Amino acid sequence: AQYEDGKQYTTLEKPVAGAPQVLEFFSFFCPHCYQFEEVLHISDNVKKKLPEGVKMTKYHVNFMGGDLGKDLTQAWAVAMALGVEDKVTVPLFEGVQKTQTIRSASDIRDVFINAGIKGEEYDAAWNSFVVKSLVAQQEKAAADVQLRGVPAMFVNGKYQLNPQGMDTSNMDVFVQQYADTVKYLSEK
Repeated sequence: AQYEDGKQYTTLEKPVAGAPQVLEFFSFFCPHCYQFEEVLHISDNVKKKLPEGVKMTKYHVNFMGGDLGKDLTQAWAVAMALGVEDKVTVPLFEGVQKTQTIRSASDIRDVFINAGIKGEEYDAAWNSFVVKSLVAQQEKAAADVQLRGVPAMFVNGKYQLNPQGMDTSNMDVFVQQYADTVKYLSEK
């Protein structure tokens, strides 16, 4: 076939029921994740090729960057709760990987403040049990799929994207192959 298990995707021997339709995992410490966001715009290009009525989910993971990694998972929960993902994603990536000005929870907080979220609002969310359960959700979704590497994308809790098996000579061609694979898998 043109799309083959073990080529553009792998199949979970242990499928996950009730999973989000398109589920992406990343870390702000993850160098390919940086590229996926700023250079390739993977999520947005996948979105453009999916029907509508398909929900897309993106979760942060703990297994990179130790204590700061977990702070970032909680901050990402704050971003989801407040709906400000599109305002903090780029400065969090750049603060961790480019300027390396993110070294503490307070530095993460600074990114949100500079993006216009108010102190009161950030701190209230940070300490809320809505954000606690949102952290729990990120952890459980990753746990369900044996996750030891990012970036990762899972379609309907049964297929995992395999970008290693796509041409990388041309960044644009890579992105479309990836997005077209997600679409194929979603129609499966």
